[PDB]
Amino acid sequence: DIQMTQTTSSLSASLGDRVTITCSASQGINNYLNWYQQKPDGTVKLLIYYTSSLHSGVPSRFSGSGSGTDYSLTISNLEPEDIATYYCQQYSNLPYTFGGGTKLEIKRTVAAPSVFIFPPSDEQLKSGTASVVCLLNNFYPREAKVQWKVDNALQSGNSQESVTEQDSKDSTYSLSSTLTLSKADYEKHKVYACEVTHQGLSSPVTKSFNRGEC
Amino acid sequence: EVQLQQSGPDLVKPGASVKISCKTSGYTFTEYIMHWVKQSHGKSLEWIGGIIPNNGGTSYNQKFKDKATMTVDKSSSTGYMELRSLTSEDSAVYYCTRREVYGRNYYALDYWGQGTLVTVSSASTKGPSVFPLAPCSRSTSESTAALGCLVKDYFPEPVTVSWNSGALTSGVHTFPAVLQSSGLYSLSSVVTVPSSNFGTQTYTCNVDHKPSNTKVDKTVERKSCVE
Repeated sequence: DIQMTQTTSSLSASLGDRVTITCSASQGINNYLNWYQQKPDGTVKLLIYYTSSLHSGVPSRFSGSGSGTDYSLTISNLEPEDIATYYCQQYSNLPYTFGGGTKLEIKRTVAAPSVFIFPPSDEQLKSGTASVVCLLNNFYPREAKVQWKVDNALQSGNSQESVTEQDSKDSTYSLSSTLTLSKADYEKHKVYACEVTHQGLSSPVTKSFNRGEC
Repeated sequence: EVQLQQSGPDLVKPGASVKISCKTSGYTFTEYIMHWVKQSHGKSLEWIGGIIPNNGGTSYNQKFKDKATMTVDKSSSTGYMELRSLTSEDSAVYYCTRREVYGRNYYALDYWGQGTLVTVSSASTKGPSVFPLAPCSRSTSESTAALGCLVKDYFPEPVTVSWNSGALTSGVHTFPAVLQSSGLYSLSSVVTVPSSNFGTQTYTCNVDHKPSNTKVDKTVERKSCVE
């Protein structure tokens, strides 16, 4: 099989920057090289065919070049909607093989998260589990620490988080952290707190509720 | 107006077979070759093979020779792929694609289906429970208000969430699902609004879990305390 490599798996660039994604084949592929764009929702489109030809609807800021083993996809003035994973694909011989993909993020100004805490619903509690959710909304960059404290005691092993893809408009991330406890353990404690550390904040931010006053 | 409309998400057992379909429109089905592509969660694209709809001629990636069978139904403009002897390693998104030809021997996959999520598991379908995410209190000096829906304990992926039947899109974040240790998924969908615009609408999350034929509309009560 021809092995296709995208040496750079992840790329960050400012709006209006010129960005180049690289693709290399394990042998000469004689310009038989296509580029695809996969958006964060999983939708795939053709971008460039036969090294350098634009597909229908592709804006002229996209170009491709190369020869032999090495190819380049260039975006000449990056827009926020170019947030995607870019895959090269060879058809010099069967089977068709794709590179491992290059994810493109927008570098933008540091933005602090808005932090919210959501208590568990009585609707959930009555079936024997409590989910406590901490939202960090619209922040940059992606690195962020969430710590759960219950009556000031640091929790570990009992939370999971997930992060959105970079927003195609404001280039921010959002993150959800869920603390899961038995109803019995939940009802043993008063103060539920998530403490957030991020570069955009002056110091760590704590959002909390007391089960009593909620 | 080239469209490749793939069948919905499928839960199938290990050792079994699954047949996924690709219903084409906006072009002449028998005039274009169709290719299939696998993508495992967080992984790259893999080429499975191609079929000539006019005679049913096939070409396979040898990695899938014992896995995949491509067929067509010319009369419904539909391509099929059947995956046999299923394992957890076959859990993936499968794409059907059209292969365009340019000049003599230039080929590219010019139009892609939306993909079909196949989950290979021995576990049973379970529809989600949907709980409100509503804060105990709002600050006078927080410039956005938040609420959401917790979509808990469903299997398999995926669920879709909309707010106010698609009318509310701005400020919506639907997080990636997390696999809990129970083997069930959970996900949150949240909305934020400028604090001054908060009171102008109600907020209802519309949850769709196709594998269990579950549809839940949950109104999240706006009521909260001042600190």
